[PDB]
Amino acid sequence: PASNLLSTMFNVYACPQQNACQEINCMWASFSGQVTATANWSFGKNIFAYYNASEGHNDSSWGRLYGYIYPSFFLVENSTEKKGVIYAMAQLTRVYGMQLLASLQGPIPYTQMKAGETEAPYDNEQTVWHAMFDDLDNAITILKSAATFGVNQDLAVVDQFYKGDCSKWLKFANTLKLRMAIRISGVEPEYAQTKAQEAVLGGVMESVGDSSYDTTNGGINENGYAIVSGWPEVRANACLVSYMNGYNDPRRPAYFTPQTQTAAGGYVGVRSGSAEIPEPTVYANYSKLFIATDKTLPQPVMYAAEAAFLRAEGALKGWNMGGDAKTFYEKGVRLSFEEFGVSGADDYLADATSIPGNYVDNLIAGHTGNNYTNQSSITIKWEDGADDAKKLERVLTQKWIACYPDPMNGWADFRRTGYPRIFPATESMNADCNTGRGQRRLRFTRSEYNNNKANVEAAVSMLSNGKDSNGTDLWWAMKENGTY
Ligand SMILES: [Cl-]
Ligand SMILES: [Cl-]
Ligand SMILES: [Cl-]
Ligand SMILES: [Cl-]
Ligand SMILES: [Cl-]
Ligand SMILES: [Cl-]
Ligand SMILES: [Cl-]
Ligand SMILES: [Cl-]
Repeated sequence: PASNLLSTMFNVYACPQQNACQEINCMWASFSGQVTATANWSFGKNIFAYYNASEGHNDSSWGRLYGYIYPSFFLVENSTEKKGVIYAMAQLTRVYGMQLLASLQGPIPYTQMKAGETEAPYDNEQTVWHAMFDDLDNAITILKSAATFGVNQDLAVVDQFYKGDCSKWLKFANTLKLRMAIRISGVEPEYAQTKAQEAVLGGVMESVGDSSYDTTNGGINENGYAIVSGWPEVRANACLVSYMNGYNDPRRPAYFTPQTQTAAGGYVGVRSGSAEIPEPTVYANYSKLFIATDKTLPQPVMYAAEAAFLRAEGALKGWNMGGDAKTFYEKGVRLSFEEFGVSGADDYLADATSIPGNYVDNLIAGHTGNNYTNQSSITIKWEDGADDAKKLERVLTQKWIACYPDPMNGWADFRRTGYPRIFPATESMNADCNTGRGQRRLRFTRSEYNNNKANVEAAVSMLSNGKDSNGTDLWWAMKENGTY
C-alpha cells in the first residue's frame, strides 16, 4: 500500500531516529548557532566545528536523506501513477529532503534520476531549485483540491503531522515554497518574488495550530535529541544562549536548562569550535536543550512563526506580502512566544535598550579562550526609521531565535545575508575556510566519486568556483565580494 512507503520518507522532516538526529540536527547544525556538539570522536579539532570534518562525517547527510527518500519516492510514483494525495505527499516530502541537501552541498541529482539507477547526472543548483518549485507546485495543486473534501482518510492512517488534514499540509507546502523563495532571492530576485507572492496567495501558516511536529517521533515515540543529549554529545550553543541572555529573553526556560556545573545557575551555552578540543564530560553540566529533558516531546518540523518572519523579510524587499514588515515581525515574535507557552511578548517587544550578550566561559577553569564579544547590537523594539541593514538584522535575529531548534535556518540565513551573526569557531582547521565566513557548504560524497564518478566530476564544474571544497559558496549564498 503506497501510503505506507510515505512513513519512511517522512523521517526527513525532523530526523527523530537517534543517528539521523545527530547527523542532521547535531553536527554541521552547530553552524546555525543553536546547538553545540560536545564530542570530538578521537579526531581532536578535525571535526565539523572547526570546518574540517572527516569524509564519513561530511558524507552522512547525503546518505541519510537519500536513504529516506529513495527508492520510496519512485515506488510511490509508480504505484499511484503520478496522481492523488499520496503522490502529492511523496513529492512534497522529496522536495523537503532535497531542498535541505541542496542547501548543504549544492548540485544534486534530481531531474535525471530514474528508478534504481546509481549513475544519475547532477542538476546544477539553478536547475534543481527550479525543478523542486515545479514539483512543489504540482503537490500544491493536488492538496488544494483534496482539502475542499475534508480530512483525507488514506493519508490519516500514516500522517503523524496533521492526521490527514490537507488544509494543514497546504499551508505547510506554501510556507516551504516561501522559505525556498526567500533562500534563492539574492541570486534570483525576480523569480523568487514571483514564487513568494504565489505562496502568500496560496496561504501560509498563520497560527500555532498550523505548526508541524513529528508527533510520534517517527514511530519511535521518543526523540533523538534526548538520546544524543544523554550520551552526552549535544548541548546548548553559546551563541543563541548569549543573544537571549542579553535580551533577558523569557523563552530561555522553554528552550534550555540552567547550567548545574556551579552554584550560580543561569543559562550558559558551549562554544562551538572551542579553544580546547571538545570533550563530552567537560560540558556535561552546561545548559541542555529543553527538548532533551523529556523524551516523549515531539521533534519540530516547521513553526507558524517562520511564515510571519519570511513575510516580514519579503516586505523589507518591497514584495507584496499582504502586510508590512513591522506587522509581520511583531506577529512572528508573538507566535514564537505562543508556540512555547511563554508570556510577556508585549513588554519584550517594547524593549528598545537590551542588546545581544557577550559570552563568557567561566564554569570550568582555563576556558576564557572561549569568551566571545557579540558582534550584534540589534535591539528588539521595531524602529520604523532604522536603516535597511538594521531592519533586516532585526527580522532575521528574532526569526532565528523563534525557529528553534532548527539545524539549517541560522546557517542558511547567515550564508545568504550575514545575519544572524553566528559565532564562528575559535579557529579554522581548513585552509579554504576562514572564521569571518565559516564553512560555506558540505562536499560531494566519497560514494559518489567511487560509483558515480563521471557525473560527480562534472558537478564540480557546476560549483561557483569549480572546486569541491568546504569553503566554496553555493549558488544562492552571498559571495566574498558581497554579490550573489
Ligand atoms: Cl548510536
Ligand atoms: Cl568524544
Ligand atoms: Cl531509487
Ligand atoms: Cl491528481
Ligand atoms: Cl478521503
Ligand atoms: Cl531572477
Ligand atoms: Cl525523559
Ligand atoms: Cl575542503
